[PDB]
Amino acid sequence: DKKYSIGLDIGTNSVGWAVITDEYKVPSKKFKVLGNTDRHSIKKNLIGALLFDSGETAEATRLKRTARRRYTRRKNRICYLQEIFSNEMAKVDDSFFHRLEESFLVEEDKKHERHPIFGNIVDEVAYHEKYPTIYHLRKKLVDSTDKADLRLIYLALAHMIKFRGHFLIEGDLNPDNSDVDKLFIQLVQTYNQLFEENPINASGVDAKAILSARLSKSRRLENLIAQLPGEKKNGLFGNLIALSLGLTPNFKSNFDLAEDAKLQLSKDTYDDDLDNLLAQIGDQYADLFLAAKNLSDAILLSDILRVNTEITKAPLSASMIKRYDEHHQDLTLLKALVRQQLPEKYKEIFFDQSKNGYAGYIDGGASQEEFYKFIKPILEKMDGTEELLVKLNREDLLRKQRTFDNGSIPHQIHLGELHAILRRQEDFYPFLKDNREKIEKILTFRIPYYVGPLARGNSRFAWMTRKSEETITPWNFEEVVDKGASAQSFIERMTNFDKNLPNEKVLPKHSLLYEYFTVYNELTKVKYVTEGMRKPAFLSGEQKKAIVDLLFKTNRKVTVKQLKEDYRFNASLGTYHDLLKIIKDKDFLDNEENEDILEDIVLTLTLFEDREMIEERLKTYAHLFDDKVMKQLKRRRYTGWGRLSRKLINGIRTILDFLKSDGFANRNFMQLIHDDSLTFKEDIQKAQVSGQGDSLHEHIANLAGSPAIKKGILQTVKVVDELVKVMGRHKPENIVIEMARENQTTQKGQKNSRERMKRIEEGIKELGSQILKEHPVENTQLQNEKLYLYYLQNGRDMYVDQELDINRLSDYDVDHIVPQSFLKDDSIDNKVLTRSDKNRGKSDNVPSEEVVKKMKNYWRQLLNAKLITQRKFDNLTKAERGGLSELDKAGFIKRQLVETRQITKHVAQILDSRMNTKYDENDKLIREVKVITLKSKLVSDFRKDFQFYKVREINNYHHAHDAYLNAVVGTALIKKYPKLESEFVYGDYKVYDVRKMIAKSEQEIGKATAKYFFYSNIMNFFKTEITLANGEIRKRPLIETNGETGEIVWDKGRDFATVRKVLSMPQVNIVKKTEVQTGGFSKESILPKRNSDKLIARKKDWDPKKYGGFDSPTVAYSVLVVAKVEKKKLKSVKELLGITIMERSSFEKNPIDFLEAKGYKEVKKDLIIKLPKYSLFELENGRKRMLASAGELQKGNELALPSKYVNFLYLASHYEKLKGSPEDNEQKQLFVEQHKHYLDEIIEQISEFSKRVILADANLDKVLSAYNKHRDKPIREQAENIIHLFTLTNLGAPAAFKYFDTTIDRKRYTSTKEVLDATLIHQSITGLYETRIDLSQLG
RNA sequence: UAAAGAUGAGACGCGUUUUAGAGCUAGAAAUAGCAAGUUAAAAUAAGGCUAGUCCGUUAUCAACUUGAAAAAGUGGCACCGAGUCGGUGCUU
DNA sequence: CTAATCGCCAGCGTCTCATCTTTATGCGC
DNA sequence: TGAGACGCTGGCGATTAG
Repeated sequence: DKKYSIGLDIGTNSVGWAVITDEYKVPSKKFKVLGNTDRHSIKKNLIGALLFDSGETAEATRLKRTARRRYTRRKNRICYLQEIFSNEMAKVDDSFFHRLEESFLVEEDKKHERHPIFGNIVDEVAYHEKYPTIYHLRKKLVDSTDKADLRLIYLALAHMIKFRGHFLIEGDLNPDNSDVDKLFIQLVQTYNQLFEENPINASGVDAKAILSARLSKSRRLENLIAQLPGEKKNGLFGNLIALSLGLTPNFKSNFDLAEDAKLQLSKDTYDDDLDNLLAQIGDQYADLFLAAKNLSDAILLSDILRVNTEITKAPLSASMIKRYDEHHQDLTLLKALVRQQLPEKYKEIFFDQSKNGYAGYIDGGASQEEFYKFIKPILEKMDGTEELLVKLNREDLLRKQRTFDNGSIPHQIHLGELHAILRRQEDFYPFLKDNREKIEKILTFRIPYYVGPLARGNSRFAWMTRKSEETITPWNFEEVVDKGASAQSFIERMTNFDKNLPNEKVLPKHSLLYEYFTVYNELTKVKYVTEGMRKPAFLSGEQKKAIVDLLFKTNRKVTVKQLKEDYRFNASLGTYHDLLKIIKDKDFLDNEENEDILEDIVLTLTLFEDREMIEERLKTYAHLFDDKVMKQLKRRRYTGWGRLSRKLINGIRTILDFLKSDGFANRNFMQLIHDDSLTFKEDIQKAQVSGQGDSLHEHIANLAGSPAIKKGILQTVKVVDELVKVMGRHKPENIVIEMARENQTTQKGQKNSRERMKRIEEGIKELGSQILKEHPVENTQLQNEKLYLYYLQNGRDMYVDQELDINRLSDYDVDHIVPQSFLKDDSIDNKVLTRSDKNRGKSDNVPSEEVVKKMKNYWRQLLNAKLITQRKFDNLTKAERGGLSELDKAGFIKRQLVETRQITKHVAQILDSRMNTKYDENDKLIREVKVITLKSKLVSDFRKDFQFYKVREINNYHHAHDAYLNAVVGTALIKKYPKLESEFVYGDYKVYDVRKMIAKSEQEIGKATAKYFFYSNIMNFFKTEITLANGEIRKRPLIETNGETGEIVWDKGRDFATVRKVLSMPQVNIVKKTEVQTGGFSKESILPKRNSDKLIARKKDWDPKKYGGFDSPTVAYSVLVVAKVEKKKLKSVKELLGITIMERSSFEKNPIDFLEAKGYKEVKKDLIIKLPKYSLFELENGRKRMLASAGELQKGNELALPSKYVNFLYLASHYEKLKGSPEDNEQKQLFVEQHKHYLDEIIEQISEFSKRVILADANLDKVLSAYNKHRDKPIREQAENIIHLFTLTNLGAPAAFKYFDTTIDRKRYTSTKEVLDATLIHQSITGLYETRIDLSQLG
């Protein structure tokens, strides 16, 4: 029947759609309504939008999955410790583990004894008095040699096992080398022995061993090198200090005889690199590295261990005990001093928990920073507190043991303390002597990152492979899991497959077969520039074999370009040459039977990065190489993966045999790929063998983009399917697809807007301009375009020798420099600042030859001073090159038309594949539907030029309006110019020479295909008149027709009125997508105990009345329940009930038992209605409400403000922000000032809409009073506040807003009683099909 | 070459809740005046069967009619108009 | 004696390792 | 070798209103 087109607009939170005919009209249609509402037919229009919530990434779930694994592994460690200790623990105390486990319970629910450790009050308080902290006991067990009971040893060891510090340091640490000055003196003596010169450096010795300053990580290796003049940092000593300071050294160049000695003490490659390093140097430098390692350790552990090293072997214990003692001393001093000086503040400081005193610091939730900030003015006004204020500046004033900065402690200190415990307690306990290695391994064990979860196949994240079927335990880990296979699968399960055969794995990038392919199938026959002969293309089989074997093999370098003359520029062939450099044998690689061996070798070197894994993998390959060869090989690693598989080349027959002029000298790889005789048939069979029945969801999943847009793509597909079903099951003619611009860019640009001031300051400094003192560098002037241009121009005219400065804004012009082809560029790269003088004499270029010749020197100086960008300078100097040529115009056409984003073409391909599914006799695609992609700039310029302004704060109609404008612009563009389909329409089309078939010499005169473009603006045919750079106006015909046909594509008279009638249309289908809420069960905070019934138990038997718990659960969906409830008497009731996320499965198991357990009786099974979030209700007078929760409601109506008021608001708000000709600005200012009375009409409209649907009388009266009291203020700020005023009538959740100074809070609808007697609406994705149910008839 | 984003794995330090760490003196008490604060146990989504040193906050989801599910199917057109859509004519 | 309204509240910091895309863009020339 | 913090919207206790 009729033909139609569909326009779309994909966004993050909205999808707009529209259906237009051939003359840009939106059809209307009568639709059938189901249900029982006695309203059989409704009339709707084919325009609307869909609204939904954004998608979420899996990061927040992953960060909790890792935490759950960490917690259960820690519990397993504690269980292992209990299991080993239980045998000897049974005789000492049979219920000690039970008292430890049940310690959370309250006294009346506990069994055994309340006191966990000893079981009696006097022993418990004696232990607490003897050991205030656990570190007292830990240091006592480290130092004392006396026998102690097993309980204290168990608690100490359990503390070390549960808290063990970080694993960021490889190797072992000796804490006995804590003396920084002794290490520095030892290093100085070592260099005094090693160096030929007697001094260590030019600075001599000054004992400046205080290198523990705050931060200053590489500032030791720089600044102490500045306090050690001499070899500085590039010398041998500077590299050694940087090695001790942790920075990467350069012994290859600074030190002598070292080929490469890049080392790091923390890294596990240390001493493995140093063996090879010291192989090439003498024993003189060997003794220096031990001192360097000692100094590095001394610097490293001095952050934590602030105690003398000659005390004991528990320095962490010593530091914590001295902190505890300092805390006690300063607490006593503070108490005495406060009581002597300020007695009235003692109660507040030491008793009130709600302040930031000591009571709030300990019992309350205050931090040490809050406590310091609160107590600093008191100590400042307080006398005798100089040392206290000094220690406050060093933040060692009442520090606790469990502090946030304890994460810097490595596990070696805890291992040393545990080893001291074991070594001093073996003799008393034989079972403690017998399992020292097991305890140490329990502390030090760690699962490698390439092994993954240790599942048995029921996990969708695991890849670890078992060599045996038994329980994995930390003392038999090395003989159960296959480390090499697991480390291989760790890489392989995340690398992509081959495009040609999507069932085979790709090859390593540095693989020898791949290198042979790159030098064989390419760089041969026609691919070579000269092919080593007079003819650039020849077969030359044996000749090119000899060329590959001699010119490229054993000679591949930069010299291949010169060497190829006698017998490509990108062929490298480097892996084989590195293999020659390592092996120094030329038989394995020359023999072709060993190719699998070399491929396996490069595969292992690419797969594995750990040094231990490579040696274990190559241990089985040790029958043909020696120890030096293995040492050279294990230090070499590659990276990167190719794009082609293995059986693509060797399995398919081979292609490696047939390439390079053996079969054909015509780039045989691509021809053989496209040859369907023997190769492309198998590829087509493999590609068709994919089980892509659900290809929509699979292709969506494999997209490269955010889930927030991957949701919108799927919703767009479903919307198009529903529209095609609606419109008589007829396919559309054209589909226009537009991707909305990002919203995060506005805030990021606002944050980065101050960079213009920094750039202006840097340019003024580079140019040495003294005019910077007359202006400030504040961001206020940066937002002004005229001020920014005056700053960038350094007070001089950009097209004249006169001075402009900041004298007057009216004596300046902002004319662009490239309007000849009308690229429509408004950025500062195309802007320029000059006086009112035009300084031009032609339209083909804004700058003239005389102007260019005059200002070339100043332009060159500004370009050298980084004041003018390269593109701007080239455009300014393009006048001498002969103006805008055909290539420049073609580039302008391409830039205006062709989009570059990669996701738009994927969406277009998805919709094209879903639409066009017909093949011809020659298997050609029948492209009956054209999919068109457009840029946002065209539609935005259309709205700006033809006064179709938008305001996003009024209603949600602008999504549908954007979709409709997309449709009309795309259809008009495809109707007028059918010769440019290859640029902006998806499909297979022959390209055209834009420089020839889309260009004209002058005035676009002549025959067909030359009247396309003389001015490169695309949207020029819409305007009734156009103006050049000068003051000349060229008119246009009223009816725009095709050049090669009589078809009418645009009427200036009638078509604008139709678009205006569409944009003032009141009924637009806005649908909010209902979604069942999922996520967390409740809020994560654990609340203290109380008697309220809103608390949620944290376990099965933990009563919230006695233990606290969570509250605020999240409701998945609500259900309408009609039943009868006892009141001693049964009374019928109809009410809603909120099914939370935690009980959703229990409700769906058996709803009858669920409502019986909740107290409802005699419920009706068939009357249960599932009501998800954002369900819609009708009520009275069109007052719609959206169900936000089981006891909340949301606004659900839309305000249809007229387009005259929308235009007036947009003009009034941008009163000083509009960009255009100064003649046009005065007209708009007069238009705003001539219609001041519209504001009262807008307020009346808001009041009339609010009194019917909103019902917010108090807020409405406050709004009216605030509007009345601010009438004298000017129209600009008044309209800017009236835009804020629309938050009252917006759709969705209520929110607060401001009107000048007064703040209006939110009015919330906290009762769902009124919706029980309304009409529920179930609507489809487009909202065209509805099913209305009258709930008042239920019961 | 750098930056960003999306995935997956292994670890650390805190925090928050109950319990243990005997408070003293004066009254008939209500309450007042003193002393002490630094630590430890357990839990960290309730739980599940496939019983693993696994899994549990991502994606997907109007109504009705079939089907265990996957999945499939269900709604006339034209013309005047417009306050969230109405009216008229033809037809089934 | 129950229902409507006002004010408050929301678990958080760090390190190591691996894979893939996409968008600017520098060096050489 | 670094930007700086809000912002959101439903639940809950305490208070007022009819």
